[PDB]
Amino acid sequence: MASFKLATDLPEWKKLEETYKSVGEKFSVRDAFAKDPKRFEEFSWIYKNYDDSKILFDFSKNLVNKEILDQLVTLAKEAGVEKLRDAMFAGDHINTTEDRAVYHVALRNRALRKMPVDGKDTAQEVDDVLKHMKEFSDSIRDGSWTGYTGKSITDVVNIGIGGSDLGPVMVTEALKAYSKPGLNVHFISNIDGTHTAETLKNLNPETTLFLIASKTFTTAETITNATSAKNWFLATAKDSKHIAKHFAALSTNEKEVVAFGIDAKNMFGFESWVGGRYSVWSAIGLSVAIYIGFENFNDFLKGAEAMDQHFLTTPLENNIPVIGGLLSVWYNNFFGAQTHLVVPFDQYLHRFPAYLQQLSMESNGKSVTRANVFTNYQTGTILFGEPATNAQHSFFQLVHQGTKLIPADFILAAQSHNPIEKNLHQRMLASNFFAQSEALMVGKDEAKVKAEGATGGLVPHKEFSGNRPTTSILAQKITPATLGSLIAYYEHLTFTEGAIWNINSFDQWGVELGKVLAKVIGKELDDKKAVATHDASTNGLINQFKEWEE
Amino acid sequence: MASFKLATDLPEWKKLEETYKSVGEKFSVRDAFAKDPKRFEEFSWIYKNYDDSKILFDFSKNLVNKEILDQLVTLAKEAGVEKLRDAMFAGDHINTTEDRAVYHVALRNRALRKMPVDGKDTAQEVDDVLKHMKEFSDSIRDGSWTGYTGKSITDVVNIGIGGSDLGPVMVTEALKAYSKPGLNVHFISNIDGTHTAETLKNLNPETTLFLIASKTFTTAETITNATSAKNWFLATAKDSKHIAKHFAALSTNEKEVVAFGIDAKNMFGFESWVGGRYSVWSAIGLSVAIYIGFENFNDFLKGAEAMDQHFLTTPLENNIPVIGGLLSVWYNNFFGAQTHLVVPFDQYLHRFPAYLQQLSMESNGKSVTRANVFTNYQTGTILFGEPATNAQHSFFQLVHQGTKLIPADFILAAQSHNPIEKNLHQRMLASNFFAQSEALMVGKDEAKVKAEGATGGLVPHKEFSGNRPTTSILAQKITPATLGSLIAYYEHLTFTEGAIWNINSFDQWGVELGKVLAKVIGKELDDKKAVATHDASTNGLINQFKEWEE
Ligand SMILES: O=C(O)[C@@H](O)[C@H](O)[C@H](O)COP(=O)(O)O
Ligand SMILES: O=C(O)[C@@H](O)[C@H](O)[C@H](O)COP(=O)(O)O
Ligand SMILES: Oc1cccc2nccnc12
Ligand SMILES: Oc1cccc2nccnc12
Repeated sequence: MASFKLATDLPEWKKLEETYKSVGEKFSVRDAFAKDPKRFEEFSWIYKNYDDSKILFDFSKNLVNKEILDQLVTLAKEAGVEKLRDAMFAGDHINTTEDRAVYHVALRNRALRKMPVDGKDTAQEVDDVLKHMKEFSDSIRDGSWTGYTGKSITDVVNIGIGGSDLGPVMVTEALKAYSKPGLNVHFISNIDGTHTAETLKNLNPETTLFLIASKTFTTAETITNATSAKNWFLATAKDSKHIAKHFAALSTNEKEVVAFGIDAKNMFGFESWVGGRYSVWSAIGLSVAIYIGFENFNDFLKGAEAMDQHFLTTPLENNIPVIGGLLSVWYNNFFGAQTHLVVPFDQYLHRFPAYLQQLSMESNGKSVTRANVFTNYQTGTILFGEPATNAQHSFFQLVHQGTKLIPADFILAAQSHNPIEKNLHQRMLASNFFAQSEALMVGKDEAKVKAEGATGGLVPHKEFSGNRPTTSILAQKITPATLGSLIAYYEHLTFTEGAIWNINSFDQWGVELGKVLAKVIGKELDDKKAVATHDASTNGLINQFKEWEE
Repeated sequence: MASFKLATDLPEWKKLEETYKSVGEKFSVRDAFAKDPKRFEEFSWIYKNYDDSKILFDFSKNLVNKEILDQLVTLAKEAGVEKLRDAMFAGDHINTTEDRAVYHVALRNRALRKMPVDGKDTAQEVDDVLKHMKEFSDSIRDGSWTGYTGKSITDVVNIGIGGSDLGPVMVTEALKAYSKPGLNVHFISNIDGTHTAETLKNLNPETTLFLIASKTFTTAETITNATSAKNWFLATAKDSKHIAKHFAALSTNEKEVVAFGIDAKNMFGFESWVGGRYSVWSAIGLSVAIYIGFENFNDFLKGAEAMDQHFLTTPLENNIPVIGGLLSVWYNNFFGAQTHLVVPFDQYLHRFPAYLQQLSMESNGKSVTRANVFTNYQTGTILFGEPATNAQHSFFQLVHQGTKLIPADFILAAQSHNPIEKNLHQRMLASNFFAQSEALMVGKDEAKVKAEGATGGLVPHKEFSGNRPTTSILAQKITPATLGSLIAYYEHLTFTEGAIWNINSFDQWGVELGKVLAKVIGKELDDKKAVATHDASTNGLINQFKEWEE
């Protein structure tokens, strides 16, 4: 049960409202640096990973100072962020609406700490699945696992959707430098038949392995796609006895896996307390272990584990994911900014914003608190992004000169996996990282526009307000361990937001509804008869579709 | 000059604020359908393309009725949307801050109407470039254009960024069903050296053609990338005389093209009045013509041309892109919704939201009007999206149950290019399209949650408010012509927004700034000496980078 009903019941909330009016709304970052020669030192933190690599989190270009941050920390104390966090790590059923533990942190428990659910340690059970993943992925990679004609596997196709898709997509893209020629990964997720047809068109059934990724193993899109892949395989392989060399399952539901025709020996299990958007650390990450090797996957887990330990053991005022979450609340609930931009200065990380968009919005897009009352304030932000430098040429126009405050996170690795031309491209990339956050802060006033040659009516069009906030995250290199720590940072930032708003960050009743909505209309699409069973728009759309379909 | 200073000066603006308070804020779409048996007919429009194919635009699930729409149309009349539109089509220099015409509509003038800039018809100049594009792309596709060892071209690499990249990416993806096996397109855009290394890793210099896409032909990323591609080519080909068979340019700057070493015969030109985010219709679309054939590219242009004629000749109250733009203003400026979601129920269109994000946000992310005064109201929205059905499993949670109004456009084709399993996947895809917009409108109230079995505190967590607006766009098929009309719809929706806000939708002084910001810091990264020439954050980030770089 909750210790308070609404975030607005916390006494510091109205104090933050007063501080916003007096100090926050018109905050000058330029003035803040001028007033405080140690501002960069005070509002940046170096995170040290388990492997002694480092990530610099620089929050000093945000609309924040000592007073504001101190009050946000007080708000986090009043909200019981630490109590709820400790309950999560203790295995308590803090997913109240589904009565489930929330234990993705147990998936990366490589230290084998005691981490119990329902009073029973999970460490060995998690480790045993990882050992199965290591054995299987090693056998795919070294060629000892062969297809039905005796050939080594060359292509691995993950079939799944949502949390069973986007992690595998984003992480294999992000860590692609660690892959090897001749062993490729592909993804089928959309029910749109295009996804099946285009992905399989050049693949060989003899050398293709399918992973059917589904927590429930009942999702309509995934089972339908999996059946289509089975039909494609059997069109060449003919006999269903060959399925055991080409189909594995990543799931919690052994009975449904076996009923689908997959061998239980080829099932990689996980538990109900793994949320889909928190699941790439589990068996769902098997495509990652195959693509880059289990040891790299394990280093990825250990990076998450190190960030978990930072989040668990650090006082709030120096707790990096807490600080990021507090700033999000500040912008969302006091400035009224509805969005959060994440920009990787890194092409491999091109799907990182989409992954965070699921993690963040599906967790915190809620309107009811843990006291089971409706909110009277804003909850989850709309998260979006694209990689830089491309984004600088497109929607950065609005970030710089529009009418909306868009808090932004910029991410750069100091070292490239592809340092071509003795790092000529990498130095250019880096210079854009520094210069863009600098310009968003400093702006360009009327006098400077005039000095640069504009006169008359042109002048205001070329001005920049400045005081547009950024967070800069500088890693040494995007290794598996670094990426593990970066995802976990956003996981625990998301945790902090939800704890302050007092929402359940771990259910998703809108996604659960979506998975049962379509069946009724699907049955109506089995013929060409006009329908009148819905509202007039739904009827009109269905009936126009029936006139235009094949 | 401008006929008014600020949108809030238009008399209908304050009338719309009164209407918002009295009927808009608490608008019930359910009640609207119950009140009006003809609502679907009244708020849906069938667009007929030049080839007699059709697209249904259904706006009837929006928070709009006859009263509201009539007032928005009155606002558009007061704002002179029609006058500014007619000036655009007349070739007038409505891009006031750069003193340029805005004439992407002239690029798709396949009818060869008189369309003059500076009093000189552009029709034949545009047509001549298209003839060159047809001749060249035909020769690549039929194999008569051979590489320096006499082999036909198998791979075409577009090198460009922003407007010189995202159109080619999005459109070749969207129309991929029209490509041919053995002729593939690739894209290098990011300055990040990863993009060059990964794209070229498996390509053969003897069978690869490069298109250097750059309006100015001076952009830092593009020229640096083009030089790297030239170095890659010459590492195998050795002799620079061989560049003339492997490098072409898409540009307005012949002098810079020739100085780079590309022959003028291999230049495909366009004019200053083509904005990058409106440029895929020009020479910049050459990769599209090569990938799917010039005739398909021409049908794509003719679909845009037909939507141009709809926009130009239709009274405002039935003008489809105007209606979409008026609804955007209604949500942005009266409800205060900061975002606009676009969801293609179509895997080929997976990059369509990213393309629209550039088109929309770079056009309308402005704070100064055509009267050269600062706005006191919201301008450009934040546009985002991912394909369905994937999005239904992720951030649709927030769309359904969060605290933010997110106006959404759903797009579906009635016929698939990949109708596998006798359209089994396609019927499922379609049922999700209908059911999601239905559910966002109808919601699920307390009584229904209780009837479905929830009790006590669980009940509010499973409720859905409904009255969450959607626009449904149902095409017959995503053909080249249909895609042309769809992009042009969003171009002219974007036009309508900017005309009401009285901003210049056609400059981009923030992305122009970005292209000059990085050079100063780039010079500082030539050594490892600590820097103190910036604010303390920029200094600290640079100095930490110097310590951590290779
Ligand atoms: O976040 C979620 O819960 C969803 O995106 C699920 O991951 C998606 O619906 C797939 O569910 P399952 O893994 O049970 O097939
Ligand atoms: O929208 C824009 O103007 C930018 O995205 C440009 O397209 C980008 O900067 C590339 O410019 P250019 O085509 O001159 O190389
Ligand atoms: O039924 C199918 C299953 C898999 C792939 C396919 N590709 C083209 C056509 N049908 C297909
Ligand atoms: O300098 C280069 C140019 C192009 C491709 C490259 N790939 C790897 C390493 N260097 C490269």
